Amino acid sequence: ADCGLRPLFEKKSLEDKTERELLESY
Amino acid sequence: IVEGSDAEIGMSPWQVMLFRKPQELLCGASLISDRWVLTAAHCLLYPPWDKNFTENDLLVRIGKHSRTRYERNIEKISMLEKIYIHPRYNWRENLDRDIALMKLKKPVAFSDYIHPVCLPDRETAASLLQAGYKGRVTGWGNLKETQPSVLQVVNLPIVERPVCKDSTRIRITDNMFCAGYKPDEGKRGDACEGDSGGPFVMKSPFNNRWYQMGIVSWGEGCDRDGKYGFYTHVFRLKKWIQKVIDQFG
Amino acid sequence: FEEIPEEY
Ligand SMILES: N=C(N)N1CCC[C@@H](C[C@@H](C=O)NC(=O)CN2CCC[C@H](NS(=O)(=O)Cc3ccccc3)C2=O)C1
Ligand code: NA
Ligand code: NA
Repeated sequence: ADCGLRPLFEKKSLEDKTERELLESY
Repeated sequence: IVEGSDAEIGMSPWQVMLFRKPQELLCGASLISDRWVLTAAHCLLYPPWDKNFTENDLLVRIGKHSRTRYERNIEKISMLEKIYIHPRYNWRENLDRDIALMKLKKPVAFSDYIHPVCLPDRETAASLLQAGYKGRVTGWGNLKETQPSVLQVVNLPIVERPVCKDSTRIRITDNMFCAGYKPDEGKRGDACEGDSGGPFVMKSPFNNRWYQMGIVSWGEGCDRDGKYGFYTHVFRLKKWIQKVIDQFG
Repeated sequence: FEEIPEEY
């Protein structure tokens, strides 16, 4: 429901330090 | 994890520690609801090694960051109510269908550090499970064929099936995928002992959600050139996942 | 491992 949306990142619109590396590969 | 880096606080809030009450780290696991944990069947049952863990042998620890400190006010430790192993798990040959569900004695409460990951739908699976797309693995396992103080993270590329097949003598099944950089890639990384049962997750670019595509399963050595880590294929087994929860929780 | 609460 609320699955996979992190309280400290997605919910606050902050990115973790290497998640762009994932998105950039897609 | 080999060649990874320390995780950020709350970076992988579905990461679970399978803890043996000697009191030792057995494997990772992942939180998929308030009452359900997903892990590798071999974490619990591996007859060749005389491993057959029962509900009362284990503890599940959630919201952890540090490998060894008891993180007062942060982590939550649950008791298992029941273990479910895939009826067709193949421990005799290749760890085919390396997956289990653990139902907690009581629903856990979400927090900044505890949150469930999503399970893929056929279409999320269809577009993300592609060679070259990167996923993320996490765990507290060996660093080297050797232990971190905190949770480690590493981003790894999915590799083409043929390449997977040709790197080993084990025979590979549709229930597995492999990931890692190729010798040529000049980027390393791999899961290692103690990482098993942890999540291989990807972040959907459509809905900005994190999906668990794989489960740390098996490999040969850690971060070897020309070798690759193998993961259970979560989507292919989703039917079985649904079911158990449905037929029982 | 730092010991854990006994209640667990
Ligand atoms: N990603 C890697 N490079 N790995 C390889 C080294 C560490 C592994 C995590 C581990 C955590 O428990 N999984 C393993 O121990 C599962 N398993 C059980 C028996 C031995 C087997 N490895 S093996 O014996 O080299 C090859 C083999 C694989 C599958 C079934 C039997 C034989 C293994 O990987 C993953
Ligand atoms: Na082969
Ligand atoms: Na490798």
